[PDB]
Amino acid sequence: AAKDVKFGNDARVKMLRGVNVLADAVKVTLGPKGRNVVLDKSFGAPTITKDGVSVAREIELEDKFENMGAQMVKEVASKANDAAGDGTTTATVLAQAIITEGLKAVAAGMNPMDLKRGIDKAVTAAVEELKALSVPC
Amino acid sequence: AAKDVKFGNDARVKMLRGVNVLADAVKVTLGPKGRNVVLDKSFGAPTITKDGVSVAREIELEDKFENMGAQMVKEVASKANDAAGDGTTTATVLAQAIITEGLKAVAAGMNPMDLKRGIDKAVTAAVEELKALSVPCSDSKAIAQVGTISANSDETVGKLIAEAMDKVGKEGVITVEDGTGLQDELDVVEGMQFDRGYLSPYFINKPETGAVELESPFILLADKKISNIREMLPVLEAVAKAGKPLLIIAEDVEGEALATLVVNTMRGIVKVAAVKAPGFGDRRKAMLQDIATLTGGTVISEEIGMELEKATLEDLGQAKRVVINKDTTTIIDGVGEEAAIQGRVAQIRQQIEEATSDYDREKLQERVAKLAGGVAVIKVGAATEVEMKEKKARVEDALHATRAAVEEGVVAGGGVALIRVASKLADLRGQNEDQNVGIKVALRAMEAPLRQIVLNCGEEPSVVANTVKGGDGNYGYNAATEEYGNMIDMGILDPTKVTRSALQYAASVAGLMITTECMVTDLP
Amino acid sequence: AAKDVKFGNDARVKMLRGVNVLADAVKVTLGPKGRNVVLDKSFGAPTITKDGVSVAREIELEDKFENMGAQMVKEVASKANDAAGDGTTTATVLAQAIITEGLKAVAAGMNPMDLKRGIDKAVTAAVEELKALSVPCSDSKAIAQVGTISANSDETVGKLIAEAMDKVGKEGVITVEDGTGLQDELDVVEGMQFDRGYLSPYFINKPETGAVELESPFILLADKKISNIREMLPVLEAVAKAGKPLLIIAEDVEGEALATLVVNTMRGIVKVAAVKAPGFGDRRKAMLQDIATLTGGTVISEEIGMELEKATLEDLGQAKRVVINKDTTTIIDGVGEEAAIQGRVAQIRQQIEEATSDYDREKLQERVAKLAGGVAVIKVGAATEVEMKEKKARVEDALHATRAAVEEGVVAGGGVALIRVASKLADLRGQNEDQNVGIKVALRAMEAPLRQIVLNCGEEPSVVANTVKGGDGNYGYNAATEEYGNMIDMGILDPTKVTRSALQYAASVAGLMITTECMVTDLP
Amino acid sequence: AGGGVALIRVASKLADLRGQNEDQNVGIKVALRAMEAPLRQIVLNCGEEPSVVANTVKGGDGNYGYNAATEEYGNMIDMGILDPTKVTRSALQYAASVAGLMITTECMVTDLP
Ligand SMILES: Nc1ncnc2c1ncn2[C@@H]1O[C@H](COP(=O)(O)OP(=O)(O)O)[C@@H](O)[C@H]1O
Ligand SMILES: [Mg+2]
Repeated sequence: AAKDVKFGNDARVKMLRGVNVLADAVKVTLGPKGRNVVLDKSFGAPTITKDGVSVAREIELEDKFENMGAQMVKEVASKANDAAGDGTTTATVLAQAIITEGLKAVAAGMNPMDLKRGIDKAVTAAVEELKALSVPC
Repeated sequence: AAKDVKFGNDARVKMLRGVNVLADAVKVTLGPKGRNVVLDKSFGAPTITKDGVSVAREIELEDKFENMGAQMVKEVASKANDAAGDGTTTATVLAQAIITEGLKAVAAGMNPMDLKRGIDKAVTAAVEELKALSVPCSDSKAIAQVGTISANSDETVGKLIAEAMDKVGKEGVITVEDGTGLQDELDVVEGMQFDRGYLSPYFINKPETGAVELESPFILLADKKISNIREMLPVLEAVAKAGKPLLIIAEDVEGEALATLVVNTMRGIVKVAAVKAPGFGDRRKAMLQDIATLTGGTVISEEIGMELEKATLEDLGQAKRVVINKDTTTIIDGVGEEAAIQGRVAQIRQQIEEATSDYDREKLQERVAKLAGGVAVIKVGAATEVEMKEKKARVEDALHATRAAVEEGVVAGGGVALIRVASKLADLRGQNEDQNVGIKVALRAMEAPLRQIVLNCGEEPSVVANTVKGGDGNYGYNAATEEYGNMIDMGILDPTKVTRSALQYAASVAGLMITTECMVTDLP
Repeated sequence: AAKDVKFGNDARVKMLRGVNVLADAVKVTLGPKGRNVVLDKSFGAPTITKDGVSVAREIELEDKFENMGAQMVKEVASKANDAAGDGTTTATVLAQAIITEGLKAVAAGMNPMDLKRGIDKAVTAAVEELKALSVPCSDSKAIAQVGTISANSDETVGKLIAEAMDKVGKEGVITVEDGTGLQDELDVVEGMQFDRGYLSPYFINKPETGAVELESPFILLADKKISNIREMLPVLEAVAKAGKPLLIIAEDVEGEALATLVVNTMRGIVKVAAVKAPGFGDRRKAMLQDIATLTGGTVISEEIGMELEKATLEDLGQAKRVVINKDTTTIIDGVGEEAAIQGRVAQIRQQIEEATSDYDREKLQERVAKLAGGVAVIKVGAATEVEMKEKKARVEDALHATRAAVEEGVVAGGGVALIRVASKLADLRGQNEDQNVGIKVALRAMEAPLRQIVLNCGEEPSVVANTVKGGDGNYGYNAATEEYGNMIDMGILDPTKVTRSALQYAASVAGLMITTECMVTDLP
Repeated sequence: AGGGVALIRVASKLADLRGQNEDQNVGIKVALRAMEAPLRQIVLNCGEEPSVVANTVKGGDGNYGYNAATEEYGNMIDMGILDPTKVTRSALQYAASVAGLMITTECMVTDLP
């Protein structure tokens, strides 16, 4: 089908709104003072959960682009679940977080690709860090 | 009046589009090889021109808000020229430059307060650099130099200019009048000038100048605020049958008497105009008197029981000419007896004896200056009445630049000076990263003028720009000839003053917007 | 007034449609076999005509912008005729020609700055070529020659014209007046002329001429700027009961007194008109005097105290006729005593003794001329008043061309001259390829006129053009007879001057647009 | 040599190539001109003057080339910035093969909206 291409800032923005929607919808359920969300269902009665990934999956946006961004972040929340079935909400938060800042810096005029690397490394670093702190349960 | 109110972006975005139009419309006329714009005239054939000032003048958008954004720029860009004699355009160009980027930033998520800060610094810094790059202009050489150049090669021009200042001084008051014959004429005559603008634009008789030229009119020297028109009737009619214009000077003029004259003039019988008096309080006292002295006019002090209805021409002063602009009045050749004039001087001079203060001595001093200092005049000689008034124009131009040139020296004028200073402080950093960006924007914005010219000349901006960064000093590119070199030597420069002015003003407004969070206006 | 603003193409495109209309509408009437247009009249029957000038006149589009494009051309195409006596249409025709292609180019991606350049070159060059091809016109032979032709075969016409210049000279001042009887009449009478147009179109009383013919009115010779009406009252009333018209001459006239007379005449009691005085400053002094002398009028110098109110008919000058146009005043038969007149001459003559300057000697000389020279007049004789005034028309026409023919000679007039010159410099190249194209457009655009004529005649453009290229010199195709040959020998030519004018003017405006990047106007 | 230097390089080499008629010479010039595309798109993807670099790069010889990653010129090969000859060649051919035709369109047919 005929497409609709978007470049730079416009694209990004849309993409971000998309992320935010999803994100914001999964944040609410973080922590002991976390709240619930209701997923409608034509099936039977609506569902009430505090499971981040359960939520993510239900999110789909009308705006093709806002939707795309949502459909992407959605996967971290996802993979995180396949990995260890928990931390989902949490994971999401970080992305939302990372991306927000990231874009702002691209908007700042930085080469995104290095931004990527800076982050990647910063992470590889963070990991050992944890493995350090990890203490036997 | 119910208002329409916008915030944050909603607000800023409008302001941006608004500004852009103005700049996109006025910038295309920058270089010596600028393109032209067509300004539709209501009656008759449209107008083609490459004069940004004119273009700008006409710009007014339908979308209020967007229209504000524009007017905001126009205002300060005008102020620039107001206090430098040019740049009007340039300032605008830069204005955009900054605003564009910085405004993306804010909207990008960065902090506005810093962005502004980061810029101001960049400006602040660059301003200095300019001081450095600036090349003095003092000796009569440098004077006729710049003049003749700004006069467009014409040496005879830069000539008289240097001669002139060489008479009443650099701070001397010089004027211009059409030549009677083919020969130029420089003459010094009893006269004076001061900072006090007309009380109504509806007084301007010289539209393209926004000034008021009056032929040897009579001169009034009141002492009170003129609200009512009555008092005038006697004299107003005396000068009415006197078939001559008339100027006024007093505390002020309330519409009652004010508004009337404005109309009385704009398509009216006796056509005249007035302006507030110099000095305030005790100062104005003598201040006006001096004027009486010079014009040989009588001073109507209510502190004397003397009124206006009680006054005849015998009480009015006189001068062969006088012109007022937005905010400056200046007379030419007062009929007061040298005896008197020179005498008055003796009085004051003595008075300085007290010298009981460096302000009071300085003050009495200043007065002396005006009065005895005199006003130098010029008569642009020419074959044809066309070339005549035309040449007359180029003269007043140059004069400007020169005054400025003097004041702060001069620098590379192809937008060069800026490129330079920018490449200079290219490391300059700020605390908040939001300030660094602030600074970049600022700097990268100074490349705007040059880039634009190159562009207007159909040349490669990025390329020329680059190579100019390469060299140093006043080494630049002459768009007019497409040859690089010493812009100054090549006769391409800008009075240090203006370049700064322009840049500062643009900076001013830019942050001003970048810090604006609300906008109010009427409803469509 | 909030404006509407367009840029680049948006802008240019509008301008283009705008112009096309104008051109597509006026062009169809070019050839001797042109088609006709219908100009709807508000009251009554529409008007059919083949006169481009009239057509053009009526053109005004709704779409502002588009309309500008149109008015922009009309303006300069008019100026063309203004300074040549014809071409008005042709210019327009070329105008389009260029604008069309070059505008595609710019829009095609090519550089505008160059395109213009390339063109200007082409023009510049062709203009010379024209000088070459031009056939002198000097002896009274050539003179009557061209005259009788431009008078449409009528030899009698070309005759007088030669006679005329043969009297007061080529630069002599010649005028026309309806004949009193059946015979033509050429007479020389004390008279004068000078470049100075009326200060209000609302003075014209000869619409079809845009001129103002006055019958033996009185003449005012002031020396100041008349702003207030007052001063006139005395004299203005004298002439009111004097039952005669009145002309004015002085510095200028401000609406106060001006705007008043304009209405005072356009459907008003005393019907008169005025024009500034020749020369500026010192010059005007004697200048006006010379006139006074010739009209037996009194000069009112405020530098003498004498005011206007302080003046009677005894102070007015007089002449049997006098006509003014957009920018020129010319009097006929002034009542000044020969003794007086001739004497004044003596004065001037002597004065030329100083010979202290070739400009001052040249100057004095010029006055001598005006004054002692005289003004030749003609009276178109005729049987019917129709033929009468008709012939008269044809006469004034011829005279134009003739003056022009004299000044710059003449050339092939079927659009021929252009075809020629174009085929000539057919290699002519430019630096940027964008300049070559620039040049092509230019050249190919010169084929316009011819092709259009043929077209209008219902003939094959491409074909005729081709075969015209083949030949050389003034060899062309007579659309009117469909026979090729020596356009000049065939009595088909154009005063070298006009052809150039047309072509330059069209070029002018074309590039002007090709370099336009913005357009401003009011909102619908 | 990568960075689209190779092409820009061979372009200078055909600075004197001509054809049967003028149009054709333009045709040629057109193509050489286009061979600076790769290079300056790369540059432009670095927020830098495509035209400025290109120049400096054209001023050089052999494998003198701008290094976008390092933002400094030098020998593209010694820097290990290599383009398999074959691709570079296919890219140019396939590109031209269609481009060529495309610019000879005078009419186009398709269905209605
Ligand atoms: N009582 C508590 N006080 C503070 N933080 C807590 C407490 N209990 C749990 N947490 C933290 O909150 C996190 C988020 O829990 P949750 O909302 O289930 O998100 P996720 O689905 O990502 O685990 C836990 O991993 C832990 O770090
Ligand atoms: Mg959990």
